[PDB]
This record gives sequence, C-alpha cells and structure tokens, in this order.
Amino acid sequence: LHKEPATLIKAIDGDTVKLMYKGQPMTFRLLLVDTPEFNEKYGPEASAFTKKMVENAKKIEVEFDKGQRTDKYGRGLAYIYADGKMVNEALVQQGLAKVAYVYKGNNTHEQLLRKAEAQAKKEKLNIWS
Ligand SMILES: Cc1cn([C@H]2C[C@H](OP(=O)(O)O)[C@@H](COP(=O)(O)O)O2)c(=O)[nH]c1=O
Ligand SMILES: [Ca+2]
Repeated sequence: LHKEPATLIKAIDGDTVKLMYKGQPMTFRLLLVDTPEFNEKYGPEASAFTKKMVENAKKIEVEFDKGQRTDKYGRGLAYIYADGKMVNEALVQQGLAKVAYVYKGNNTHEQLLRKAEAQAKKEKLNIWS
C-alpha cells in the first residue's frame, strides 16, 4: 500500500471527511472502523476528534487498500493520515470508534486496528466505559 496526497475540504463526522484527491472533491469513509452518528452517544466527541486531527494537520494523505476504492454511495474508502498518523487507528485507540466493516480484500490494517481496540477496551475508554 502507498500514501497519496490530498487536502482537507471539510470535516464531516467521526468517520467521513471531504477531501480533494487528484484535484476532485470526494467524500471519504474511513476503512475498518465505525464511529457513532453525531446524534448518538460519543458521536459529538468522535466528530470533534476527527475534525481537530484533520484541521490541524499540515499534511493529509490517502491510502487505498487492495479492493474497492469507492463504496456504493460514491464515498472513497481509504486509510487517512494526518501528519503521518492514521486517523482510523487514532480513533480506535481513543475508544471513539470500533473495528467494523471488515470486508475481504480491503482489510490490510485489520490486525493493527484490533490491537488498538484491545488496548482501548482494557483502558475502558469512551465507548468501552
Ligand atoms: C466502511 C464501509 C462501509 N460501507 C457501507 C456498508 C454500509 O451499508 P448500509 O448503509 O447499507 O448500512 C454503510 C455503513 O457506512 P456508515 O457507517 O457511514 O453508515 O456503508 C461499505 O460498503 N464499505 C466499507 O468499507
Ligand atoms: Ca458511522
């Protein structure tokens, strides 16, 4: 897998963000994770967490996996990095997302994310509290 550049257009919620990629606006859904909706418990905290992380980054990157790059709603499916740090992983470490939506062929960073989730659960952070 390889990282590619992108620029923030707008934060949307915990696990979706609008980015400019190859010069085009696109909504990105984070691979392998699930944040609560904004109207659900820990949803506002998830949206805040992602928003802060993407807005403060000097460098946003996109990393596609080996399978489909777009979901059925036209959202790109990627791992997103903020100054070298994976937002998908950071959310899970904080107990602000669960590992979810693990489909075959787009699951390269599954076991990395599971390990973060196990550490979040041990700490009884946020979603695990
Ligand atoms: C994360 C992800 C979600 N999706 C689809 C499955 C879910 O379908 P349904 O909408 O039919 O429930 C939906 C969950 O996304 P959200 O958690 O943003 O709603 O997005 C994919 O198809 N591939 C993925 O990798
Ligand atoms: Ca969600």
